[PDB]
Parts: sequence; structure tokens; C-alpha cells
Amino acid sequence: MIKGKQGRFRQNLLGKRVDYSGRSVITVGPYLRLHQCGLPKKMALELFKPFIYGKLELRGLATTIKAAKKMVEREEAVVWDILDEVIREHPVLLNRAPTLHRLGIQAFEPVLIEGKAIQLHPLVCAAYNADFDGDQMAVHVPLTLEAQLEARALMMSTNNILSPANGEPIIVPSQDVVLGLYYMTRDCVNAKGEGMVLTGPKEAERLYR
Amino acid sequence: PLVGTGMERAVAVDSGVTAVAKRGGVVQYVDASRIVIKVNEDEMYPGEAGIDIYNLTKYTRSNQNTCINQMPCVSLGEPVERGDVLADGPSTDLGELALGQNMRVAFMPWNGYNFEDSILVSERVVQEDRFTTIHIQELACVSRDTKLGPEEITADIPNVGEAALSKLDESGIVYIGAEVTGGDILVGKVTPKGSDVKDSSLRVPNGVSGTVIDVQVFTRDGVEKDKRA
Amino acid sequence: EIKELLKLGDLPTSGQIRLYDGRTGEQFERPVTVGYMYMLKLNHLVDDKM
Amino acid sequence: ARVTVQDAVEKIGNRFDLVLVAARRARQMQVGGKDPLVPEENDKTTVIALREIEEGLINNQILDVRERQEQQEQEAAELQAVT
Amino acid sequence: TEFLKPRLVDIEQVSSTHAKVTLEPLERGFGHTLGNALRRILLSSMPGCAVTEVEIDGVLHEYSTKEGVQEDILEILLNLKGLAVRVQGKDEVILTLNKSGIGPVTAADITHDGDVEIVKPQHVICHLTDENASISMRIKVQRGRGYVPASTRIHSEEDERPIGRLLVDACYSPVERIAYNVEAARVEQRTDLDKLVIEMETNGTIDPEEAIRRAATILAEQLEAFVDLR
Amino acid sequence: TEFLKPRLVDIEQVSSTHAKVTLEPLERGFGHTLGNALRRILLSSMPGCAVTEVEIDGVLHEYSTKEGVQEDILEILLNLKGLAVRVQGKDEVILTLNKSGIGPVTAADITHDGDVEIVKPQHVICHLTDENASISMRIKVQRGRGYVPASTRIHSEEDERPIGRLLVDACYSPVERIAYNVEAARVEQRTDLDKLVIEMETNGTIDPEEAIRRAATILAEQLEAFVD
RNA sequence: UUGAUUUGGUGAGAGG
Ligand SMILES: [Mg+2]
Repeated sequence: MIKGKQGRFRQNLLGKRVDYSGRSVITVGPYLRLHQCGLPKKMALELFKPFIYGKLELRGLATTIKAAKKMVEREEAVVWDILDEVIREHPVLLNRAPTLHRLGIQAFEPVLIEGKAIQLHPLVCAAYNADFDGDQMAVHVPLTLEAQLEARALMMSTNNILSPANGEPIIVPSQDVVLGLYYMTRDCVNAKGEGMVLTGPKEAERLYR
Repeated sequence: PLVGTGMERAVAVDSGVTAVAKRGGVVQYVDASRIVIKVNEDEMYPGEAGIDIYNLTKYTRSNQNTCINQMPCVSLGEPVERGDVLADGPSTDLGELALGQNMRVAFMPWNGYNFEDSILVSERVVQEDRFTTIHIQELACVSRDTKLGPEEITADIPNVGEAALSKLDESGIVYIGAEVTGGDILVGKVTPKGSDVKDSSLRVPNGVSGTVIDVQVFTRDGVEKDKRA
Repeated sequence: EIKELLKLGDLPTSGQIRLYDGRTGEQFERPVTVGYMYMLKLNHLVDDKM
Repeated sequence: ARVTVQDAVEKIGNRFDLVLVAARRARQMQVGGKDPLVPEENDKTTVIALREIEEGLINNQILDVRERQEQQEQEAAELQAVT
Repeated sequence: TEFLKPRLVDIEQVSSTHAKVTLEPLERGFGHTLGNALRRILLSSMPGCAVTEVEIDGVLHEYSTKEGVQEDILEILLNLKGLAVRVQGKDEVILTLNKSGIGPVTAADITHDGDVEIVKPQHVICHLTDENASISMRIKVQRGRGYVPASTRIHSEEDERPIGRLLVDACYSPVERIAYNVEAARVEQRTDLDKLVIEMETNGTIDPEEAIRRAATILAEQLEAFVDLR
Repeated sequence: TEFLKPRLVDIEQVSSTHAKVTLEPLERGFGHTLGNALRRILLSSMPGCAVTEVEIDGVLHEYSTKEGVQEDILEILLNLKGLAVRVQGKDEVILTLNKSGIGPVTAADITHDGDVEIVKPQHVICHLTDENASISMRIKVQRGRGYVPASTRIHSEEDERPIGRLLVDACYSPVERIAYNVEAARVEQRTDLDKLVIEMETNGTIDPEEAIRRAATILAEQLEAFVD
């Protein structure tokens, strides 16, 4: 019961199972800014049950705790505004399952998703070694206030833009975007508008469009 | 599959999921329940006059909760030969082997939505139900006599109000077929002395919906509620 | 034989058709590949993992 | 709003003490009694704390000065209420 | 401001479903703008009637089977989801299909009312094989737009309906395919004008000039928010 | 069968020539319809007037060089193209500017009539090195719509203009850049909607909301025929 | 004071 891979040290004291945590399949969502990730509404209402309970008890809509648990068990029309008011500035720890270095746990801000899949900003994928061929990630909620500040000030995804192993940037643009740039900034010996003169980059885009 | 290899036929026949005809001939096609094949005389025995009645296995549970289902692919009054197929199983189309479906695919980057290996799908794929698969879940409920008397199969579900007695009979167990979801009640199965009464009544798991397609009951010689047994 | 079968049907021989964009109504440059691939749905469904 | 805390890291140059100073401040605003030194754009107490840090009006020294001022106010309140 | 205005000059019907339409005259550069805008609106937001609830007698759930037929009940619900109906007065009607005897059950066997028109008299639904078999289904045809599915319409429905009514998904949009072309207009004094040749492909239930008029009204009333307020 | 009308929620006026019309909420796949329609109209159809032709002494084609100036005649052509002028009554006005002395020549130095005016008088034209240098250009202003460049202008012209006339791109439409996004807004049940964010930067002679309203009424009067 | 059992352990297969 002590020794081995499944004793108390390696199985219950160094690594523990954890409340306020979730897990689902990832997908892209390229509209994101790189400090935020998409997080489904069903997972968001399950991970944030006590914050929603506290918010519901503050407004005065209900009285006892039971009433609030019936309200979110029924999922009425008023708890989604409560949920968008508990999400807003509250980071979450996304984590891909084989975490090898410290860039495999990064903190985002949730943006709620109609769906059942974590939308993860693409550049950040090169840090997680996360493709989208069936991968899964876990979300963890920093409960206390010092942990929200550690997620925003140390573990936020804007703060991890250089790999700690060296000086090389880890938010390097991976595959589609370098093809879009390499096709954009290139040249050919004859095209429409060869050798005309332009009074700025704004009318360069206006001539392209 | 529009681009196959021709080995689809041998796999779909040789795996016994389709109802390959034993003796050739014509057809009577009652089929709602069974394909009825009249046998040509050369393949037909002198005694045992004989017409072959094939059993179609309709909607039932596979080992991976998928749906194994056979559908007749021959009409009424139509010649079939020995070794020919009659009923298409799961993932078969006229005796071939149809695992997935063939769709119009463009190779291009489209606004980042297919970044690493992702795939961007129109709404015409989801409107046509052309991947809408059917899963079947078996759920057991037993009322074993753990301790303090035996447990009981009654609708007279406690504490919980007229949110128990609903998808059931006038006095117990899920009726037959409705659109049950999560948190419903299927089989009222609770004991007294277990106020001190409780709710072990097997319910529907969290997050799933569905239609009760079948209810089996080889229960403790006595299950009859009123006089249904 | 793929090219010859694409010539029996009235399709372009290269396998590639010019495609417009549904958002902007304007042509994608450098014609893209359209065809029919036999795509399968594997039983790793997302509302068994969430 | 908030994306990066870089100016707050500039004005409290340790990057590990930023969390502690902003946590002490956000506990002064959450339970807390106190009201913020900065206009709030429906930000939470975390972002209001860090947003106070960025404009250079909360650090460790200001919080200890304010708590000595509150300790002296409680001392004067106890002395002037009893005696 | 030397602009002009277009009109629907020639409306040719190639068939009852596939039908082109011209637009003339358009200004320079406006052709792809109006064509792409009318394409997006005409594919997203057109009203058309479709099958919503199917009520077969003696059939509890949709995964059962029935006496005397070929297609199973999921096949019947798919073949009913493909139906193309055109009501005139009401917005919610109930049809009736009753038929016995050996042979296929076309869509032309539905005992129509006066204001419903079934525009596909060769749409097959069932293949009745037993002469002692019968089938009596009662369809319900609503009218809307877009795509509203069975899951969302599982609690959305307010009118407490009884149990036994199979819910079919609603494919409301009767436009399936639309392409526009910007040709060179044949104007006797202008060479810098163009025509728009919209090539619709409908469900047979929608009238193309009516569809274009409705899409134009949708676009104009959407742009009134830009016109009036700022 | 009733559609969602929006409210124009924001005009974040960054500068006098900048705007950001945040706009919400629209039906699913309508933000791209409105945005693309307005963008194509504002790019290639909005009416207005600017400089098209200019006749300068001392030059014979576009690759010569006059004395007394730091910049060259390609630079005077480009800085002329950057000038935003508005004409009220007529539509073909020729203007002439003459400048001598140590100092740059600005837009306020031009000779103007009663019908024309300059929206940015401190917009630079050129600079002058010599106090004896006397620059002279005959600036013609037509009025069209949208954008026509000098390349297809010299391809389309055939009449032999006198030597010294210079072609320039005719920035008729007064907007300089329009580019939008479509974000996702939320009405309390349906999350499938979408919110428009139109960005716009113009020159002088107009206010970005006036350009948006002009393009919208252009398209509405274009579609005014076959409606109900 | 208003309710309940898998983890335990084995074997087999699968995903990243
Ligand atoms: Mg992978």
C-alpha cells in the first residue's frame, strides 16, 4: 500500500483527483483572442455551481440553497445571465493530458460556447502539442482569490509567449497562417497592376478588394 | 462507397450480418415479420414441400451500443438465386459494405476552421440526417432483498411529488415509448424502512434522452402490478 | 484512366474546379480540388466525452 | 478590461509579489469593507486590484500605511469612546 | 448621381422547379453585390411549409415496424420529410392519407383539402404488399423558416400535445440551389451595364418572382436600420 | 415569420475621420450580407470628386524633374492624389497654383474659386529649395464615382493631350478604408446570432456615418423597384 | 434533522 506506482505517494499524495474540474474534446474556434478560450455552457454551468448559488442568493431571487439547486437543475431563463456574470474575469486552467513542460497548463478566460467542445486558440496549440485529431483537455477552476490572481498574473496565455527551455517564441504561427502569409507576401513577374504607384497601404488593400 | 475495391461484397456476405438466401427461388414477401421465399423445384427436396422463412433482426443492441438492424432489399415477386443476399444488415447497401458515406469535399483552408486536422462541415450534412446514428442503451433495475425486507416496484414514489408517477403505468414502471431524457423515472423500485423510505428507483442517466424501445421482465415470480402478468 | 473517366463525364481533366466563396461571392484564386471522399463517423462521440 | 498585467509587473518588480499585493487588495474589496480607488467598468475585484496597481497607487507600502491608519483610527475610537 | 434602377424583364420557366430569371439593368459593379446578397438571403430566409408531426395509428414509437409495408417507419418518416406542400390560406393544416391494397403509396393518394396543394404526384412513401394491410396517417404541416430540429422542438412546443405523435425534423426552406451570373447587358446606348441571371432551383412550392420580391423586402427592411438611424 | 431589427449601439468616434459602428444583433448569416454589400458599394460606387489631370510646366512626361524641389514629380503626383477637394456646383473645374520663395507649398496656397474649397489646407503639396523657383501646375478636377487608376485611364484614353499633362488616380469615393468583422451576440435564448462591427476611415469632405448612410440609401434606392 | 455505493482488484480492448 506504500510502495510502487500505485502506492500512496505516487497515486494519492503527489497526484490527486480534483473537484471543480472537467474534460472534453477540443476544437479550433479561430475567432478567439489568445487570452481566451471557448468553454461550453453545460460544462460552465456544472463547474460554476457554487458561484451561481452565491450570485442567486445575493440578488434575492430565491431563499434557501435548495431553491437554487432546483433552479439550476431546471435551468431557467435567468441563470444564464448569472453565468455570464460569474464567468467574466475568472480564468480557468486548460490542461492537455500528457503535460510535459509548464506550457501545458495555461490559464484562459472563458467565452461561452453553444456546443460540447472546448474551443482552443490555434497558436496556443503549438505549446500543448495539441492537434485536433480527437484530443481531449481538462479544465480546472481556480477557486480562491489568490489562485485567480495566479492564473491571471503567472499562468495566463498572454504571459507564456517564450518557451522556458530557450529564447524561442512558442506562439509561433504554425501551419495555415504561414501558408496565407507566404502566398500573400510573394511576387510574380506579371499580374494585374504591375508597376503602378500607390499612395499608401490603405489603397493597396482597396485595389486588392 | 463510390470508390471501393470490390472486396466489400465478400466482407458483407461472409460476416453474417446480412440474410443470405439459403435456397433460391421467388418470394411471397409477407416481410413485416419475415421474408418468405418460395423455392425453385431443382433446389427443393421431394418431401418437405417447403418454403424458406427468414427472420429479420430489427432494432436491437450491439456490443458497442450501436444499432444492428436488417432491412429487406428485395421486393415482392422477384427472383433470387442461392447465395444471393435478401436483407441488408447494419452498414450494408444491396450486399455491399457501407461503413460511412460519400460526400463532396473541397481541399482548401477555409478561414482557419480546419486548422490542424479539423474538418468543416456544411449544414446540408446535418439537415439530411446523413450521419445521424442510432444508439441503444440497456438499463437494468433489480429489487434485491439486501436487508430489512425486500425492495418494491411501485409508482407510489415518496417525498418526490407528481414528478414520479408520469412516464409509467397508473401504478408502476416506465410505460412503453415517449421522449424520456435525464432525471426521469423508468422503474419505481424503492423499499419502506430502508421519512425513512428512499429513492433507489432506477432513473435515466444524466445527459441522455431517448425512446424506450423495449421492456423485458422475467422478474421474481409475482410481478403483475394489477393483473398484467 | 482517372483523367479519361473525368473526360467521359463533362468534368475538368485536372480534377480541380474554380470555386467561389459563399461569404464574399468572389472567386478563390488558383482552382481548388473538389471530389467525393467516403467519410466515416467513428464512435468517439463528443457527448460521451464531455 | 484586462489582457496582460505587464505594467503592474513593471511597478512591482518581482512578478511573484504582484499576486500577493493584489490578493491583499482584492480581499480588502471582496469581503471587504473598502471601496476601490479607481472607476470600475463592471470588472471583478481581481482586475480592479491589478488596475489599481498599474496606475501606481497601490503597492505594499500604501497598504501597510492604510492599515496603520486604520489601527490608529481604531485606537482613537476605543480611547475616545471609553475615555 | 447618374444611377439607374433594375426590373425583372424576362422570367423563363425551364421546368416547374428549375427556373431562371433575369434582372435588368444593373449599374457597373453592382452585379456581384446584388447577386451575392440575394443568394445569401434566398438560401437562408425563405418561408416554406414542411412536415412536422406524423401520427400513424397503432404505432407507438418510430423504431417499430408495421403490418403490410416495405419501408420501415424511419424510412417513412424520411420520405415524408422530403415532401413538398404548398398551402395558401392557413399556416397550420392537417392532411390525411388512407389507402389499402397491394401497390405503392404515392403522394397523390392523400385526401387533400381545398387550400393545400401537393405538387409532387409521384413522391413515393410506402410499398403496401399485403392486401389486408392498411395505413392511416395524419400529417401536420406548419410553416416557418430555417432549420428547427426535434431536440429543440422537444420542450419549445407550448401547446401540451398528447403522447403518440412522432416528431419529424423541419426542413422549412424551399430553396435548394441558386446561382447568379453577371453577363454583359445589351443596352442600345450604354456598354457599361450588366444583367443578373439568377438561376433558382426550388422545391416546386415557391413562386420565383414572389421569392425575389420577399428577399428584396428583407434586404430593404434590414438596411433601414442603416438608413434611418445614422 | 418576423425578423430581428437591430439598434445601432455605438459610434466610437476615435478621430474626426474615424468611426467604429458597433451594431447588434442580426440574424444568423446576415452580418456578412450587410457588411459585404456596404463594403463593395463604398469601395467602387460612392460618388465624389478629386483631381484627375494636371499640367505642369518644365516637365514632358512622368519621369522628368523640375528644379528647386527636394521631391520629384512622382512625389508631387502622389501628394496631389492625396489631396481631398470638394466641388459644389459644377463638375469640371481647373485650378492653378503658383508658389515662389523659401518654404513648402501647402494646400492653402492654391487659388480657389467660389465653388471649390479645400478640406485640409495644411496638407502638404511639395517643398521648395530655391527662392527663385516658380512652380506652376494646372490642376483639373472632374467628378465621378469610386476608383479609376491612371493605368486603365491611359489605356482608355486615345486623344493626344498636349505634352506636360499628367494623369493621376482619381480617388472619387471619399472613403479610404472600410473593413468589418462579424462577432457573436446573444439574445437570451438563441446564441446563434451575430453582431456587426464596421470600421471606417475617410479623408475630409465627409463624416463616416454620412458615408454609411449614403451607401445604404444608394442600395435602398437601387432595390426600390420590386418590393411590396 | 431532508437521500445512497463504485472505487478495491483482475483480465481484455480502445483513444491522444
Ligand atoms: Mg493527435
